[PDB]
Amino acid sequence: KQTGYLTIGGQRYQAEINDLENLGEMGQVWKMRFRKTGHVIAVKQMRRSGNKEENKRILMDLDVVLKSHDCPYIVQCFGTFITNTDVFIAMELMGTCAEKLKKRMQGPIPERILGKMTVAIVKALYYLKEKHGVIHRDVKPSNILLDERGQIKLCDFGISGGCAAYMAPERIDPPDDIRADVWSLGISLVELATGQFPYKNCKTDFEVLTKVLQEEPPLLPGHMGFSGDFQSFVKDCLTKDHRKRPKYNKLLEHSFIKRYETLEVDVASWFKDVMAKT
Ligand SMILES: *Cc1ccc(-c2[nH]nc3ccccc23)cc1O
Repeated sequence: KQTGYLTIGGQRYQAEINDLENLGEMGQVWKMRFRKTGHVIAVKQMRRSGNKEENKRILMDLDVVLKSHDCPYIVQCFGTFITNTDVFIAMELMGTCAEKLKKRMQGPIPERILGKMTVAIVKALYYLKEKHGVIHRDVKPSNILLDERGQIKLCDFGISGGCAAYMAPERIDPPDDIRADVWSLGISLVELATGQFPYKNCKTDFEVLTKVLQEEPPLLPGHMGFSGDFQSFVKDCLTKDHRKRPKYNKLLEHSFIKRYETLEVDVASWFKDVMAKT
């Protein structure tokens, strides 16, 4: 409920827009450096004359983000700057998203990294539903952020209350709710674990939808050395009948989640080695 201030790492700094140097573009997102400390941050510029639809989704994503300060698996907001013509939203800068990480990798992402990712994203979605009654509705690799510090976080929620390729069967053919995001996460995990989107050779959005309904769930291959727990977690996420798909409280008890809650995985070192191979 305050503006003109940046809170980074518990410390509050009085700030204006002029205290920030524009380091280039990444709705408009800028990479920017806070001159008072050297902190490099991401800054969204919501123009007052901008699109009402985009500005609505920006204000909606910010509203959820401001509520999520006590969740370590959601990208955080440092503060805002309100001028006569713009609103600048200061977000913590992450390294990349899982989609760009897949293309730069040009291959499968290891299971040990996807386990830490599954833990963070499931706890992020569980926090959203339980603490704020929020359903994400658009879980996909481009909304999973990772940084050099090893952190994995879910990012801005324009549609928090959808991409066709990750729609659950019950969103395509509604019987007439969080479990639909469980399906999207299962599809993202298969895509990131194989390096290939599961429903291949689709030229239209509708063709993707027919494959989600007409074909069996695209589970993990049994010849990549995937652990039995990982294959079990994916198969549960990809249960086509949503009435039997597990909710978040049951997924959080899964042995796949329990292993990577306590297992030391150096996501930071693996992340910097991948990005070094540009
Ligand atoms: C490729 C890439 C790089 C950075 C980010 C990112 N870092 N912090 C963010 C806050 C809000 C939205 C996006 C952010 C994303 C991304 O895809």
